[PDB]
Amino acid sequence: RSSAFWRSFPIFEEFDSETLCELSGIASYRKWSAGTVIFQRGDQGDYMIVVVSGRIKLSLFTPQGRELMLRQHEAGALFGEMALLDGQPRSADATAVTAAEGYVIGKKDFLALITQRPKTAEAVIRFLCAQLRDTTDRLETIALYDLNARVARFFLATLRQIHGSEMPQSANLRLTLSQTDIASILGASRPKVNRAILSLEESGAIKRADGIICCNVGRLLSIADPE
Amino acid sequence: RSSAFWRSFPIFEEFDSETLCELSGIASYRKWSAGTVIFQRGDQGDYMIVVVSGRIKLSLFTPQGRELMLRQHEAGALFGEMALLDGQPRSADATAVTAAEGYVIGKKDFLALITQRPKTAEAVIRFLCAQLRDTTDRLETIALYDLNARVARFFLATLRQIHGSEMPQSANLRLTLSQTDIASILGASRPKVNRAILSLEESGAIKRADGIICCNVGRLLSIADP
DNA sequence: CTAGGTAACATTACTCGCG
DNA sequence: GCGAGTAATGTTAC
DNA sequence: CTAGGTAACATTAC
DNA sequence: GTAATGTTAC
Ligand SMILES: Nc1nc2c(ncn2[C@@H]2O[C@@H]3COP(=O)(O)O[C@H]3[C@H]2O)c(=O)[nH]1
Ligand SMILES: Nc1nc2c(ncn2[C@@H]2O[C@@H]3COP(=O)(O)O[C@H]3[C@H]2O)c(=O)[nH]1
Repeated sequence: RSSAFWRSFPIFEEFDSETLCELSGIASYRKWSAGTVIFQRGDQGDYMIVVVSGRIKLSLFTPQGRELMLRQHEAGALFGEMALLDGQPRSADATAVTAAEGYVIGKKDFLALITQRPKTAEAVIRFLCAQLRDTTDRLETIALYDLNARVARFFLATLRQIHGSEMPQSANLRLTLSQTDIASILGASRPKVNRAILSLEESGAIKRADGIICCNVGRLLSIADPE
Repeated sequence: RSSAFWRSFPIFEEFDSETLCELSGIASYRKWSAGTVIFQRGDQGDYMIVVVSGRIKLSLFTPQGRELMLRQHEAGALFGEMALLDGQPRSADATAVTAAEGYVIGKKDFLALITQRPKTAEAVIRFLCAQLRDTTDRLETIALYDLNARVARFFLATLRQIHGSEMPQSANLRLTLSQTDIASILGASRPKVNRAILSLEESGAIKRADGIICCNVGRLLSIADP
């Protein structure tokens, strides 16, 4: 593992070959059995993680028992850099829900590498901005929209992840998220998220078959807004 | 204006004197009458804004009519850098609700300056992280808490907007936010935000006088949990 | 006063191992 | 070439 | 079933 | 005469 394989991961995408070949022989392997906490929120964060295999959910848990799924990263994903760069503790909880393998990079090595190549800093920044945006958008979703609009916006964002700058009239998508997963991402209840999804398929928005959802972009924009 | 005066603003706080004096003769003045839109969300963002005076609210509007107050920046605040660094459009709407004056810095000048001094990049990054955190925390507040807990957490965070450090048992703070302001920050309704605040003062949490609120950190942590 | 949350229950689909 | 734990998906009455 | 939301009105504040 | 809280009902 050393060359154009690292470009797949965020931030590394904008790397030059000089900074990207070498600087990846400072990543140690690490794997986690299904359902294991990689770390907690309070943990000191002196390292960063790339994901090669498995599904790792990053989430926030309140003492009462309620959970908020931040994200469900998978292959080609990168997390664990905020607590790194920024000298504070971890801001979320990382838990592997299946057998997950990935590479690990230390704090000093990474910060010394940012000091080594200035433009890599840019990369980081551009990535951070992006993250912020995705988060803030989600904020809006949960602040100013009902459940149906919430799931509609979720599906639109998930399709815009795959096709990020075109976008058809009908598009299928292979989900890999349970309805409890959705309800926890959007801060709602599983039964009522199920209701909302069935309501959307019965309003002519999305047709849902074994593992697949054909989304009708038209009615989904009509549902994610009013008229 | 070319002094330790720039330190006050975020990001500039971690600046060295060499990068911070000079720097700042590439900032043009601009002022906005009360209630004027500085820009919108869709606008191309090729510049950044520092705030010297007035109160500028950054917020998100949905087409239906519902609003979410992001932030209520004021003197010594800095915004307008995300659309800059990151080549996308603006991510929020900036509107001055009073006569506001502040300095403006162009896109190319700022990015060329980050290319000039590498550590300034680090400054930006740490600032960004911070922002992210503040946002995400707010996310949690509105996802997993009722109204009373929401306002309790808001008051706790705001009293860290001052003593970031320490934190007593009873502390006063001079708000400068209406109850509609609060309800719009936390995505709620003004009447019910009023109810929640009165409920907190009647539960022994906060005593509220003309412009001031004495907060009882103890009962406020008890209210922001359970 | 409507949109939701929480506690129960009834199907329906996977998923192992043993084999 | 089976059953035993789950786990996901809907539904209901508060 | 219940916070939180809508409209409409009431008691204070150069 | 204002902007602002508090209230009520539903
Ligand atoms: N607040 C927040 N943290 C995230 C998000 N996605 C992943 N994380 C991770 O939560 C992790 C907490 O500590 P880190 O600084 O090491 O790295 C962080 C982030 O990379 C997100 O969308 N919001
Ligand atoms: N998404 C988001 N934007 C913010 C926030 N605070 C201020 N803004 C500003 O909204 C503005 C939109 O475009 P910019 O990139 O020019 O700069 C941005 C941010 O600085 C915040 O907390 N979240």
